[PDB]
Amino acid sequence: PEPQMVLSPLTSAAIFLVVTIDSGGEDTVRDLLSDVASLERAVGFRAQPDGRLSCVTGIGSEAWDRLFSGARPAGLHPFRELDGPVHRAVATPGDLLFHIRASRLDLCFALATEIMGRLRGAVTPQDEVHGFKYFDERDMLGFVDGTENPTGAAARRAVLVGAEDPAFAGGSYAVVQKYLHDIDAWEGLSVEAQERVIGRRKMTDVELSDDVKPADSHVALTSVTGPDGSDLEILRDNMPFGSVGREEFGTYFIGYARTPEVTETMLERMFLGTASAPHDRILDFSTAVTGSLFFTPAADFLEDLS
Amino acid sequence: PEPQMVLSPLTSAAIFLVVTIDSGGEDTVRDLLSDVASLERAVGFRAQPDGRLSCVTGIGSEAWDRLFSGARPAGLHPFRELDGPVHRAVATPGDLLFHIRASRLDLCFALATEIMGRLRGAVTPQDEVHGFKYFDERDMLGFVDGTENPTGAAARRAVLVGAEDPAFAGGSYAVVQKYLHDIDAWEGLSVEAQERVIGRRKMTDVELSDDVKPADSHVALTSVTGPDGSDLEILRDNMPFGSVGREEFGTYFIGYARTPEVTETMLERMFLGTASAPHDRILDFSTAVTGSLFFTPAADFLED
Amino acid sequence: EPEPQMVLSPLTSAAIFLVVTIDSGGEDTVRDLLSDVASLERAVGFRAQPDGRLSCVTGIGSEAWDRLFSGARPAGLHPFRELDGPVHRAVATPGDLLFHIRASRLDLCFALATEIMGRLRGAVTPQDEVHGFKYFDERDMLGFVDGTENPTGAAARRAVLVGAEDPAFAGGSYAVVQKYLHDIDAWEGLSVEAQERVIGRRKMTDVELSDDVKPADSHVALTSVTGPDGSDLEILRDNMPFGSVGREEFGTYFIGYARTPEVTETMLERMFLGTASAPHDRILDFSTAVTGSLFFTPAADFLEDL
Amino acid sequence: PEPQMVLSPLTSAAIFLVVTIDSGGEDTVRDLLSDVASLERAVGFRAQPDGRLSCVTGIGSEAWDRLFSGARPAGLHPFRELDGPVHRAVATPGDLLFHIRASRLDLCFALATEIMGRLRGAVTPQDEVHGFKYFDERDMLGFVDGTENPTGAAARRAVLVGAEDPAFAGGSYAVVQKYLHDIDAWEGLSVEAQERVIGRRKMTDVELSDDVKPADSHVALTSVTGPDGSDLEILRDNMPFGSVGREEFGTYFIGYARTPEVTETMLERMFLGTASAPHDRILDFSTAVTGSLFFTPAADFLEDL
Amino acid sequence: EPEPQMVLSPLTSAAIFLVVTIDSGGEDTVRDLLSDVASLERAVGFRAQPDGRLSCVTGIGSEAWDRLFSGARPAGLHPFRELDGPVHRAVATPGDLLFHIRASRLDLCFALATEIMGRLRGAVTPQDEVHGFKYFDERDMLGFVDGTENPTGAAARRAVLVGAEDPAFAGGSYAVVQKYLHDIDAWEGLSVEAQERVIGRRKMTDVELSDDVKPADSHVALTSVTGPDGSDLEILRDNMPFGSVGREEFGTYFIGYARTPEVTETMLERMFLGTASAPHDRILDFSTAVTGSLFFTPAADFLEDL
Amino acid sequence: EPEPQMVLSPLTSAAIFLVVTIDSGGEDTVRDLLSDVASLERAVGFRAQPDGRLSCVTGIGSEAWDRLFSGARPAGLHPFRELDGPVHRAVATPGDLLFHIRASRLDLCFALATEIMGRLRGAVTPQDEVHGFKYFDERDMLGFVDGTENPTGAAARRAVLVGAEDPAFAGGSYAVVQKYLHDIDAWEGLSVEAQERVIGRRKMTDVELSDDVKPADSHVALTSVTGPDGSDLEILRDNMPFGSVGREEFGTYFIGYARTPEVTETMLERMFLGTASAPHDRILDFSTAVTGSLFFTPAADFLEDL
Ligand code: HEM
Ligand code: HEM
Ligand code: HEM
Ligand code: HEM
Ligand code: HEM
Repeated sequence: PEPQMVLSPLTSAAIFLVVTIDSGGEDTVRDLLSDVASLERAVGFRAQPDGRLSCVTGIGSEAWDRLFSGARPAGLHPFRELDGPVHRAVATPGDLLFHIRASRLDLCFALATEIMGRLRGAVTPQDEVHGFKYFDERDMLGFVDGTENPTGAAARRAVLVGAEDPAFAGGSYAVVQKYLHDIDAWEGLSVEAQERVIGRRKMTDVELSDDVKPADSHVALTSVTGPDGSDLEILRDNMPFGSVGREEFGTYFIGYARTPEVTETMLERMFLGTASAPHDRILDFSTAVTGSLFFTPAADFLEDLS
Repeated sequence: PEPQMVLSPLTSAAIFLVVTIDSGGEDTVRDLLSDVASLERAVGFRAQPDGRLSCVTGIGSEAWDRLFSGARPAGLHPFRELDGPVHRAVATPGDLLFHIRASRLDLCFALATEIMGRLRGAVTPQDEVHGFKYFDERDMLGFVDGTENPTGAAARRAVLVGAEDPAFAGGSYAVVQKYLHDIDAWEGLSVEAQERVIGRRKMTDVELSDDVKPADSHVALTSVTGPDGSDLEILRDNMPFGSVGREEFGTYFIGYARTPEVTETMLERMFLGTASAPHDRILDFSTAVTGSLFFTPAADFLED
Repeated sequence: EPEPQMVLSPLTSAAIFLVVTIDSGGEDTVRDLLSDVASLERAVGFRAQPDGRLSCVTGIGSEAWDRLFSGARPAGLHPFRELDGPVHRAVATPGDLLFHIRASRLDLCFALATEIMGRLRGAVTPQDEVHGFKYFDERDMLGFVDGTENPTGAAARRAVLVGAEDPAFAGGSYAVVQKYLHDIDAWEGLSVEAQERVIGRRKMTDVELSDDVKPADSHVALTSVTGPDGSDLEILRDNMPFGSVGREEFGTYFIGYARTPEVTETMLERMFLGTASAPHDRILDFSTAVTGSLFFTPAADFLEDL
Repeated sequence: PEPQMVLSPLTSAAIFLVVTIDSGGEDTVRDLLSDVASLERAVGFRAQPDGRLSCVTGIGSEAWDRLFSGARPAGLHPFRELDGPVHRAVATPGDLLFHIRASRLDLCFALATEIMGRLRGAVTPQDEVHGFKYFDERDMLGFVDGTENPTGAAARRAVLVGAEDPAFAGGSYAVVQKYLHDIDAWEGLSVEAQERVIGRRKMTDVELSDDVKPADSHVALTSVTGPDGSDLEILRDNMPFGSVGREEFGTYFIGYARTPEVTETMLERMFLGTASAPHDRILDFSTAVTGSLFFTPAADFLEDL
Repeated sequence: EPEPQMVLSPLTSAAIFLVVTIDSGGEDTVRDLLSDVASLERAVGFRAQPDGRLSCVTGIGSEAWDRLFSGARPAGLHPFRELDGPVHRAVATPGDLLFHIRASRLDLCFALATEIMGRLRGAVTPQDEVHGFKYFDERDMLGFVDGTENPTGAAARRAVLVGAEDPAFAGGSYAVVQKYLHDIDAWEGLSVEAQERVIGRRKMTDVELSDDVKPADSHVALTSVTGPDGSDLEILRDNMPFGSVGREEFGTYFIGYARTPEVTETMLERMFLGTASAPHDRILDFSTAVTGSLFFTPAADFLEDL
Repeated sequence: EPEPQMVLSPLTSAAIFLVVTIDSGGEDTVRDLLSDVASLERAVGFRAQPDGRLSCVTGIGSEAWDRLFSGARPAGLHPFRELDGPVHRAVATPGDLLFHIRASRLDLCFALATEIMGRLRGAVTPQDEVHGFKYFDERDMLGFVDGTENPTGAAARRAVLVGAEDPAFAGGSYAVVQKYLHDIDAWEGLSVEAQERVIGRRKMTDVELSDDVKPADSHVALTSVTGPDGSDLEILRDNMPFGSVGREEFGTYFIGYARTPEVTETMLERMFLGTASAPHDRILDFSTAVTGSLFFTPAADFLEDL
């Protein structure tokens, strides 16, 4: 039971493609889904081993009923919108997800071209984001991003679907959200004030202790224990993007999870707040402009089509 | 006389910023100009030595007259539109060029942000391009790009203004064009046909021999010799850019010379053709959508 | 759980293939070297980690196995079989032992080779010695990316490693080697599109030709075999270009591993003898086999207990 | 059960930190143990992938009883002095071990500063050693060091506690000894004589054939078989260190095994000898000045405090 | 065209600083080493190329010059001039010989250090041994980027190497070393804004503060000196973090190279004595000098020819 | 003003030496190649930048120079002088053109050598072809670090490049080639100390032996030469291991550049003929020269105007 490259080595370029399937285009999409792995190799092999090109393919809830006629994954539903008192997490269209990652952008682009070449006439692009990491694993806010991601075996258990849905083991659920930042408001804050928003030191990336960590900080609200006192983790690979001329500076959120319920819980706590926290302070500097949910099947599920 | 980093080592990433100066923004621009060099140091230093972060700052003909007074660079003028029978080389506004290049896209972005943060309210963005190179130094047409660029002392003599304009020694002229490719039409040709368009082999990057190479191939037309039989040369740093969603696949042309004469002859010879050739066949798969000319002064000129 | 030899090696840029016959009397010398080869590998390799990626796969032939070991024989161990095709011939040349030596540098290969041969002076006669170099973009002598469609991960393990079919020799594998000599003059007279029709993949971009344009007699068409069930049968290749410019000798060293030699043997049959659909493999019109040998490569454990 | 980073990729720098816990500093220490992995991530994450930063936390027999009640690991005991006819392996105080590794020494120091930062006023430092490895993987004596360390699965089985002590599976036993070399004496030997001392060729690092190898060579005396007939292996990460001014040229021995018996048996043969060998010839040029034993638990054990 | 020592090193990440005093009788031994020092560098360095970047700069003190060499003395060679500031002292401490060893890794420094000190045993007494390490993003012990404003290329050469104005010692340089111990506790007590105003640069972005926003008792302000004509007097520095986490030692090792010592000295006067506008350099409230020494580092030609 | 060939190449770990004689009537083809040798260098090399470090040094023999160009001859150009010593012999062998191809990868060397020879077939005859690799620690086949005392920077330019003494040929160099075969068996019967006394340096640490212990017939002793003015005379070497374990060939490929071949020949004489205090060079008791040629390597622009 072989998963896709969900658990990728640290990459520094990425392309996010989000497309909707035009009416009639179902067959063309199916043809591509079976070749996506072959196209990964076709492009990636001659740059190996330093390219680390990998494409993760996601399918939406509505798209699934169009493409496959059999069983559905148990967790697959449309992205749930969140009307918070102050902050709103929108749901935007998107039937397919192409999460492409590499050491260099051209490998991402090359593969992105191939995929879209096939899909021409069959799909409509909704979003396309060229991401780049800030050489010290920092995001647009200037804080280190991905410190707390699970690794090794914790990663496998947190992300890959298992025996709880045996027909779809090796799969994962992906949530994507495009955030825009108000760098103006943000850089108008003191470095200590920023630390209260995130819940970690800016330079040293040391976590604030519980004596000091405010309850409405990002790390406070995304820290979640389950019904059995153990931590619920997601796998994130946030990527900066933007455009100096247009004044756009963004974080592209993408979180993988064994079940959508984990990442949905965190999302609620951020947007709807909790007992002590009205919302995640990060949201006063971050507007989500997109929001979608995808199932990323096992690699052989895609292979065993055409 | 210290030049800007016009002779950069090979970089895999780049940003091209073109801006106009808003009316009454001249003073803000002058302050920035005497700082570029030190922002370059600030941003790029802690990513050394692998960073290779360099910005090159250009000034358009009109912007020069608003910014400075007195003697002007001999060959500084706005880009000369070319109206050929088939193809056109368009001129588009642009007062300042920022040619930012690093081994990493994020160093470019960090430096662009600083520069732009200090020009805010004083300039209008005209063009912004985020450029990457293919792993094998190929462009969007799949051919190796930059092989016949000059190196070392040959480049220095070809790009740097010297004694023919002593007041502006250490400077250079940069011509920029944004080109979009009709990839669909390109891939319609066979390899051999495509080779007769460029004038070099695709795979091996070997120049076609003279008794094969069309008079209308790109390499045939952009090879110009002067009256003493010397090769007239420029320094190119073509970067591919694109958006897969919008089917936009382009090459961002930038050429550096000691005088626009050189670049401009090549341009004429490409768009308007010669006695043998109607036009450069590469233009049959490439539309120029921007065109601008800048003077890239000596570094010590900016630090005043 | 038996530890196999480094059959599944990371990509390496350099290789030395060394093929010897055991001189009469030399048995016990060989028997001593076989048990020390794992050690020698580490000796030469360790001080150059992790860039070195030095490994040595040691293979034993059918007739030499009877000279060396009392006991059971690997199920599929036999002398390489000549194939007398209408047009093309696959010759069988003598070989008792294989040393497939792979590193990122020719020198690490040469130092291990020097050490192995140093221990075997006067026990063996050299049949073949090839210093191979991969091109920077993973391309072969014909200018095509070579290795694209190799199995990776669990696919590679299940494809190459012997298991329950022969429990005694679990973790073993089978190597078929062939030295090919190319007619580069003829090859370069073909157009790229013609060369594409010979291989079955696009030259520049290394995309498989689509099932509907792929000629029946292309390399890729004839080397794709399906199993009883319809599981595409797989081998693990590590072709290496080798050459002498002054002798005008442009070559590809073929080595392929499988769990059973019959998979490889099927493919050779189809290449050399042809099918109803294909006269023979078009790659043979530009390639001549000048050697052919077959070896079983036992698990590391097997070599250590001698 | 997720274990500690005992099986590290090769690193070129390391810091070894040995402390004892003062009276009443138990709680300060317990708070650290539960944060230590998150400190490792905090300092190490942004240096990835080059960084290869990691820290292994060991606890001694003494400190275990102060810090935890309940079950003790099966093999955890104080380091035992060996008083050979000639050579002495000393025992020296040490309750906590920090084995900190990276490609760069700054990362090590960064992490160590964090750890001790939290421990200020609770622990007394017994030893601090900044290690570096030579570029061709040679040690202070000039020989490639670490050639025959097990890798992959062999390493897993030799190093990690399993079914035999199931409440501590994923834990490990680390033995530590600070050696100071007599370089003058050593450099007086010819290459050939030095090889006779070690057991392997100096330049090529090829092992000497059993036909030739002395029985009091280092390789001879540290080669151990079991009743199973299987080789008994440990994992080492010996590190050069010193100061040219004080003429201190050393090797810092750290060895990991799934049980202390293996390490102790190797020590026994080196210091007390066999029938064939009076002692390990390496000791004629090497003096142990520290000696401590630690149990390095599974990570999730430290996390669950 | 005399060849200078490797005063202008590529960026190096490790360093050993050696300061020794020459014992009674040690002249002959020292003179021997000085004549062999450049070839010892090559003996240790060459087999580590090109990653090694191992180099050693050798310096001779004022009192030492006269014990070693009859004849001309470098123009600005004199003992370190102590500065007894109203508040802060810049101490002088003994030193006849300096060995500034830099490489990409520490082991390479140590090996050279062992070789040098080996030849010198009995002839010298060590005063100071510092093993230095730069942080991965060129930060010092105070968490600020350190090196940004160093000159490079033709600027550095003009700034550092002796020329026409002292023709016999053209290609030499003047090195000043001081060991600084930090009160990290005081420092880490300040806000990032506070710290930024002590240095005069932004902490994360390393952007210089604007001239009228930058305090006059700031470090950048006080060490910015214009000479006769309103051009910047430059020096070349390679400060190395060092320390010990047990003894709570956290230090900068300052070393500065100049064409003439007057430059470094003017900068020191301004730091310790102050100006009209400023009492003393604010960095000095977090930093205590514990050593102070001046050396002339001659051209390699000079050392070679004795 | 005059631009040389890449004589002063950085460190490369792979090389190909190609020696060819020019057939009767082949002169025209040869001249055409010479004018394009730079194009082909950029054609093979550019796509592999920056890592490839591909370079080609073309040299021409004395007898070949006469056939190829009328006009003045490099002052120092002449056929290699046979040295018929009492024990050892430095044989002269035919060679009209030398292609010294260096890169960080052998495959890049092969690709350029293919291009050069492709244009040359039917006009030249191969005399020698050697594929060189350097050990990871810069060691030669004798196990000694090789190249330690080679000059660098300015010093290397003074020693290598023809200057104003031959103004027409300013920027050229003289290259001497000798292919040596070693008696490894004999060499390995010596203790390290005995070997050390042959070379004149310590094996492991590569420290030059002190003048007290270093024999007068050691390799370093005999290849150290002072000119009539007391300055060391230097050559630039790039010795490359080569060989074949099958045929017991263990070699050193010797190439030495000098601004005048007189420097090199001085060294060859001392090696082969000896001095008062030395019968011959002890290295020769373990090394046999099988080839011997001398070529002039012109300025790059000399070849461009053909
Ligand atoms: C559509 C955008 C363009 C593309 C994709 C392109 C691509 C190429 C390629 C593949 C080559 C051959 C390899 C090499 O770089 O040496 C080349 C050569 C060259 N191009 Fe272009 N080019 C473009 C536009 C231009 C323009 C506008 C100019 C001048 C105004 C120019 C000047 C040159 C020159 C001077 C050469 C080298 C001539 C020689 O081989 O001696 N290019 N270009
Ligand atoms: C003359 C020497 C040979 C050359 C130059 C050569 C070259 C290639 C190339 C370029 C490919 C396509 C890229 C790839 O998938 O790796 C390929 C695929 C392959 N070759 Fe060969 N090959 C040679 C001999 C052989 C032989 C003798 C066999 C079998 C006995 C073989 C079996 C295969 C297989 C199984 C594939 C993959 C087929 C697939 O796409 O599923 N090759 N080879
Ligand atoms: C004085 C400090 C020490 C030094 C410098 C040292 C050095 C070496 C060297 C050079 C080797 C050969 C290369 C290798 O396989 O790693 C080696 C092997 C080994 N050493 Fe040591 N060693 C030291 C202390 C110890 C101690 C105290 C032990 C036992 C507790 C030990 C156990 C081993 C083992 C087990 C091997 C591998 C044996 C085998 O070949 O299977 N070492 N050591
Ligand atoms: C306590 C030890 C010291 C530390 C930690 C330190 C740190 C720094 C830092 C962070 C900078 C700004 C970034 C840079 O340009 O490198 C700097 C700049 C500088 N420091 Fe220091 N420094 C120290 C001592 C000294 C001393 C003793 C001198 C002079 C004798 C000196 C001269 C300079 C100069 C000249 C600059 C650059 C001036 C400019 O901005 O144009 N430093 N130092
Ligand atoms: C049999 C082939 C040869 C081998 C294996 C060899 C090896 C070496 C070695 C190991 C060194 C010392 C390390 C170094 O400085 O590079 C050396 C130095 C040198 N060799 Fe050779 N060599 C050979 C042939 C030659 C020949 C034929 C010449 C002269 C024609 C020569 C000239 C030199 C010179 C000038 C030095 C440096 C001497 C100095 O320290 O100033 N070598 N060689």
